Amino acid sequence: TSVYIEDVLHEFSTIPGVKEDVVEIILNLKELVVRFLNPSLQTVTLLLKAEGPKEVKARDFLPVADVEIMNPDLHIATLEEGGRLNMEVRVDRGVGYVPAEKHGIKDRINAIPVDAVFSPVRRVAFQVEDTRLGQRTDLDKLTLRIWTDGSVTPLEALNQAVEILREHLTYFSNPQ
Amino acid sequence: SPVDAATQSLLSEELEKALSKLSEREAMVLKLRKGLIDGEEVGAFFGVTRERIRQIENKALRKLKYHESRTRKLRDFLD
Amino acid sequence: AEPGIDKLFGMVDSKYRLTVVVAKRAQQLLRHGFKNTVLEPEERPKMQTLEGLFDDPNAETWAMKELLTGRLVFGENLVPEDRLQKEMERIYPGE
Amino acid sequence: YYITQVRKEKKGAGLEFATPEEALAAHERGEVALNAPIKVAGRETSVGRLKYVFANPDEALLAVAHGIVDLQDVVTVRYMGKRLETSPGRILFARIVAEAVEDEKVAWELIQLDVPQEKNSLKDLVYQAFLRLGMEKTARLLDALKYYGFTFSTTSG
Amino acid sequence: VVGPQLKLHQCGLPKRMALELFKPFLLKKMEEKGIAPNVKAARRMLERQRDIK
Amino acid sequence: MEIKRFGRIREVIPLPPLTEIQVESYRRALQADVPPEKRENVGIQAAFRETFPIEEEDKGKGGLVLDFLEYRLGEPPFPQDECREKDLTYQAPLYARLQLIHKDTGLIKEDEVFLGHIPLMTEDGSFIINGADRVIVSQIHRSPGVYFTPDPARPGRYIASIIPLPKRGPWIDLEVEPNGVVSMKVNKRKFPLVLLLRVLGYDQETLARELGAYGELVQGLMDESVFAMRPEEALIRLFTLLRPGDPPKRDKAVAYVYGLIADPRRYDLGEAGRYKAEEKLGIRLSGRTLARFEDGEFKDEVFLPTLRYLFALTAGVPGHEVDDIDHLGNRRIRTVGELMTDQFRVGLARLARGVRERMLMGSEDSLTPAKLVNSRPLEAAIREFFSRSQLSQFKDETNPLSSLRHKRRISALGPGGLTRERAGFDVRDVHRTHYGRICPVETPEGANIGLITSLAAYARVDELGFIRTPYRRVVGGVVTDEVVYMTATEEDRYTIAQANTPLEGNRIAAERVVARRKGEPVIVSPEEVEFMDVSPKQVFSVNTNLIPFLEHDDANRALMGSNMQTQAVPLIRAQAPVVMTGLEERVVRDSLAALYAEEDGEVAKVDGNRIVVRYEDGRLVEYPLRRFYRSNQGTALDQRPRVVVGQRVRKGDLLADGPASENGFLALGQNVLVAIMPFDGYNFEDAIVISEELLKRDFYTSIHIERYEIEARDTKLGPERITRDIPHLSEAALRDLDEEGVVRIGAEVKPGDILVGRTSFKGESEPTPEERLLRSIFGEKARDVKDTSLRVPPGEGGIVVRTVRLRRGDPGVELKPGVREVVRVYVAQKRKLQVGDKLANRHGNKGVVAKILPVEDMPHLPDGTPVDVILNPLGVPSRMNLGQILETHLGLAGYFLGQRYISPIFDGAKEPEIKELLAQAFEVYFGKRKGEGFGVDKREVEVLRRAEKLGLVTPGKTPEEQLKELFLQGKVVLYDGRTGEPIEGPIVVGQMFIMKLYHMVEDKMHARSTGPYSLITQQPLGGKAQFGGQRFGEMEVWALEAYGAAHTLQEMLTLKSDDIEGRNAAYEAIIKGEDVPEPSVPESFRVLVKELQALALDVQTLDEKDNPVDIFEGLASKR
Repeated sequence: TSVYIEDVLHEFSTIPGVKEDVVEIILNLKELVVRFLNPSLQTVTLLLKAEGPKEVKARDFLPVADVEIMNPDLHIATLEEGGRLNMEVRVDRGVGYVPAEKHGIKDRINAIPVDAVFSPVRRVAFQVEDTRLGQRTDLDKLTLRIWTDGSVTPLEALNQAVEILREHLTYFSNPQ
Repeated sequence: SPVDAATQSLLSEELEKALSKLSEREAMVLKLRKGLIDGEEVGAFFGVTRERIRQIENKALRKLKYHESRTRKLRDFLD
Repeated sequence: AEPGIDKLFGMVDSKYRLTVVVAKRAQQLLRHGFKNTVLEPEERPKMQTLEGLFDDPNAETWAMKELLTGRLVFGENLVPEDRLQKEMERIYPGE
Repeated sequence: YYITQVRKEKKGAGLEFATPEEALAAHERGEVALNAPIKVAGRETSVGRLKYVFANPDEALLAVAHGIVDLQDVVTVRYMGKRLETSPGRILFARIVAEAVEDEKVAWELIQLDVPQEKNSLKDLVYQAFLRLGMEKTARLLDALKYYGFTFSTTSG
Repeated sequence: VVGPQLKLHQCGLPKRMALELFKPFLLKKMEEKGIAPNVKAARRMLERQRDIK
Repeated sequence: MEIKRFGRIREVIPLPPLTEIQVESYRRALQADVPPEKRENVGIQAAFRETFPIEEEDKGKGGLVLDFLEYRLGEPPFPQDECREKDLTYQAPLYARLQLIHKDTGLIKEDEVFLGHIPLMTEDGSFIINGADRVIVSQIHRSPGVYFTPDPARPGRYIASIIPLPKRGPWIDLEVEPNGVVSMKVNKRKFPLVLLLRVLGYDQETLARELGAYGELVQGLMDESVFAMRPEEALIRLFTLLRPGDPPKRDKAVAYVYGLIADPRRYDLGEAGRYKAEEKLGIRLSGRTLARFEDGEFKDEVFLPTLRYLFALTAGVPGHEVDDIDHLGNRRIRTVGELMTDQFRVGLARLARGVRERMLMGSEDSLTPAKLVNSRPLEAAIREFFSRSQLSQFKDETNPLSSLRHKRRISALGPGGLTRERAGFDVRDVHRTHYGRICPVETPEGANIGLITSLAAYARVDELGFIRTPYRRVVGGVVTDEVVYMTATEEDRYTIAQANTPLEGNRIAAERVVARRKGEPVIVSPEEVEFMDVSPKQVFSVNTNLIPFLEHDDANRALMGSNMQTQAVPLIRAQAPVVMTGLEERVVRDSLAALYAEEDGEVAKVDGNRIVVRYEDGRLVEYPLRRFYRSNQGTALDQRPRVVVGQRVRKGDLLADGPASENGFLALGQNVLVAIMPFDGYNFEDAIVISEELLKRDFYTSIHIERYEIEARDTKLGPERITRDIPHLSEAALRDLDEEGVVRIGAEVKPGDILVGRTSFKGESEPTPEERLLRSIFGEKARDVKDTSLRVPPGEGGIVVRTVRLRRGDPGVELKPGVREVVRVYVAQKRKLQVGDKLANRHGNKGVVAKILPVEDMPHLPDGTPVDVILNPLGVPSRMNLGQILETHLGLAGYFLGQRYISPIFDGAKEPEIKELLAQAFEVYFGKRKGEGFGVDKREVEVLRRAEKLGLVTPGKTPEEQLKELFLQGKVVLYDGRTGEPIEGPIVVGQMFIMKLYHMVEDKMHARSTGPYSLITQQPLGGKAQFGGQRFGEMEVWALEAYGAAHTLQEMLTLKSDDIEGRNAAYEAIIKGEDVPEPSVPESFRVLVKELQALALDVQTLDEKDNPVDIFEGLASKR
């Protein structure tokens, strides 16, 4: 949701000792998949701090209780000798797509909010192909497939969905 | 420009409504003073001496200041 | 578009008249508060954040919802120009 | 235009059926064969016009619904006192307007449910409802056409 | 920009625009609702985008 | 990925340094890097030499010789980067060692004298004038020489014309009229051709038989036999047929002027003018024009050939002498140099004039230095030529491509001594010559057609501005690899063959072959072929040669497509096209967006800010990377570094990319999945619908910077301060105004906010009574100052990214008179892609975003993958640019196959090859399914029912198969993600490169309700905050007039503009709640009465009876 770098004031600066642009970095966190473990974490914050010859990666995020980083190896930034990089990355639990121009969060005044998507679902596809079974042969064979960052489960999802719908048919109740 | 021509409108009438809730014996002297001609406390009032100028002045002005605090008309400076 | 613009366009001798007439009546429908209206009781003007068009929304939409129903009257020279505003300011409360 | 139109396909064996009887049964099976389509050159009638015949306007549509006949297929339906030979789409259009404007008969006294709808075809229809009916009722007639037009189109493939 | 499901009768302009347009017609309504006591005041309300309730 | 190119016509030789037209010239122009010892005296060295030896002999006393020694430049006042931070030109030091002679004792030699400063050209090509990159636009004109044009009104015979440059070089014409009079208008009025032909010994006996005995026109020459009997008399006789008052005995008087020095002369001996003079006619001409003075006796190797050719023209057949005034062998282009050098000699004139007076002011020997020459002249003109010169404007640098096409643009409009703005029609047409010299498409649209043009890719100005083009030789069957860039004129001379002519190595391969004989498309024979075309690339300009299937796009659209590109705003998520013409790298490499490496080496430290190369020569260099810099247009420029750490680099290979540079190629847009079909009228006429998925993944987003400014004016009412004081309402408004005065970095600055605070003094010369009593009641000690603070203009503003102050103790700035200090608050915004925006492909499908749709319901392939944009088809039938439809087909195969393509202009890919890739694609697309364990939707089978009646598939074949045929056409079976139901009919999809367009300032949705007004006229005006009003055009007047919209029209003529009493009454009327006040009168009228009244004409209005009526309401009733 929002980042806060060490000595960076605004999103349009450049970190000495980091090839990356401060806008290429927050663009790199937008590819970070966290898996909260329980409801009591509508939000968590992850820290880091690296120096000298090192390629900051996910693993480098100092661990937290209910949080698992499925993305341990995705790049974050490239650091040379005498390069400092100590940041703060606020993660969140949400739904849909929300422009950073929409949430604009206020941790430390020098922070910069990141646009953020939430769907753990990367793409849904389904293939309804006939299926022969004795009697007749105009038999439908629905078989939806789901891919996912790992934040959640292809299966877990499929369930919440069918529920959300079941819960929705529910409004077809009281006439007027 | 229109927004100002409208302010003299509100200012006029509202100060003029808050002009009546006063003892004209001194109000109408400072009123027209800054108001009518030009703003000199000495040769200010017709007959009565100075100490009765400031008297009703500083008092009327203030009473005039708090009867408006209630009915907030000028507060949001028309200027 | 607008409810019975034809019927309205047909109760006059010129397109450009209906306009004036609805215009003039609308002005007076304001000039004199909003009670000089020729109808009100049941189903008449209405808005929706709450049913409030009943009091002061569109000036002219009214002029057209009245002049359409055969209640109002108008002519080239029907009633003496000055004593008009007189009685009108005399029978309708609002200011 | 896509919705109100017809098709025409491959002409193998000579089919001038209007006359014979055995030129129905034999050609109905051959249709179920690989020679006589449904949009076949049948002057007085193409096998399509025989197989499917419907009683109610609706009837036609459900069929289309069920992948039976497409909107651009030669079918036979029963409209007011007449066995009209047309396509589902053509009958649909009639509705589209008949609906836009509830005077279902009038709607008939102006629409050419025989040719595809083009630019002039419509133009005529617009200038028609204008004169004939009201004006505002004609405002909605356009919007209607706007809708059914922006929709069929996208699926027209 | 095209307004597909729009209706002849209407048209669609951005609020941000409308706001300036009938500005004064708004000021007055502003004073009618409790979102502002008086004009000049209301004027201020509508001077910065961030202060527009 | 993989890159596979197409077709092959062995491109023989690379493109020229795309900026040579600019750099290279300015070079030869001012040779500062080569000692006066070097042998080159053109432009600068020429102008100088030409304007120095000032031999003012006798007019009293003097006879002072002032020569030139060594010109030189050395060290500019400030560096570039600094010349944009502050506001100064990027000049250089320019002096030369001068010495004067005394017809007595002494030849003082006072060297260095910097008489001003001359601007310099960046390594890229542009200049820097006041902080803004400027570029000089190339220009064309009438090549000096002689031409014979069909006589204007007399369909009889034709006239002649002598054309010199400078303009001081007499523009002469010739013409005959048999019954007693012949003509020649040098300055003006006519006179005997022989009248002046005798001024050079040329007698009527040698002239009548040794010039035109083959011409019956010689009888029009012998005519006046009287003057034809006195040598040096016709030198005074004709001298008399002029008109001032002058002495008839001024020996070598004005005949000198038509000799050598300044007037008739062309730049340099050899080709500045003899090429035309000779090639075309005659044989020789020593010195420049008719030049000589060593004997007193004149020689005119000018006037004899002209007649010897006119009489040679108006008769027989020397050849076909008529001259096409628009042939590029007759029209010349003047690079930046000539344009500067010439405006550089106007300066040496104003100087040579101010100096001549000083040769008559000085006492005696203290004169060489400053007592004889001042910089005020040269320094005001040159400056004038860079600051105001019509032929010089802003550096269109929305993107690299742009700043390149500009640099190499050509405009007719210029000096005025060269093509103005009345004419055009025939001069606008594309000529039989522009082939391979100028694009036949690039030119603008509108009132400015053909006048402004851009040249071809291979073209280049040889020696004297006669745009040539790479042409290679062919001996009989044999086809050279050697190239001879040929001029227009010396081109027509041969039988050139086209580039796409079947080859067998070096042998044409067909009895018949298309060649072009002077703009004449002909099918010829091999043995005839003398020259061939290097490649298609040469026919067209640059921008154009960046389009995919050009060959399939109606040239009419090629233009849009070619200019669109220019409007290509540098996306943060830059990306090269799935299909490239070829010039991808060339553009970037040759413009200067990316940072390449000199020679081999490694990598020291790659900092988002700096790159230090590890050359294998022991040394190491840092390379600064302009981070987030502001461009004239506003499109940011940030060189992101690509090379990692301690990487063994390869010479010339890029280190970091530029704005539009992706991997090193030109990225102006974003390859994106398109599915060309109609939608619910969302893409109605030219609209576009989008896949919000494009937003989620910061795709069409761009970084734009704005620069707001303000000054502390030094009024006479009290200095203006820039304090943190907002005298009236809140601190909530001061917040971000952290710093005292200026704003804090990185603070969201929504509109209406305080970017900077300031304070001037309220009333003109007095406070206010009404306001007096009001301020006292709540605290009379109310700071009686005004809040004239600079605020964020309505519309938008991002977040502060850098500020610049300039208080007292000014470093080297140049605060203007009254300017106490200027402040700058640069702001930046991450403009995301939103409705109302415009996109387009290189073919011309220019369209505006009209609907952002949720992934969940827009067109999806069979396997979950949902398209990005939905283009309407109806946009392609008419605009005959099917080209774009090939780009998508080839494009699809580029997707599923995971690879790129290059499709050269004319020799590119063909339907078949593409039809093949599509098949090899159909596998990755369908093969999977067969293996992932799935068959075919109960829908696909349904679409296949329709897909045959349509006739896109062979009846009977297997469903599996049927899809291959279909897919291969470019079509697939898309599902309406809003229903699950299939778009009944196959639809084409695939990858299409689409660029975003730069928003003009007109885009800023404006809006006014009440604003300032001119002092004079009283009609509305905008400024810093309030929007300016709209101009109610006459046509707009008629429309309303036409309508019964009676009042509505008077509204516009008074209230909304011209009624002071009105709007005023009007505004308030509303607020309270009443029908507006019937319109007073317009000032426009009131101004007419008084305006008209200024003229003894009385305009008084009237009534029913002819009785007065007072417009200016009583204010005109005296006292």
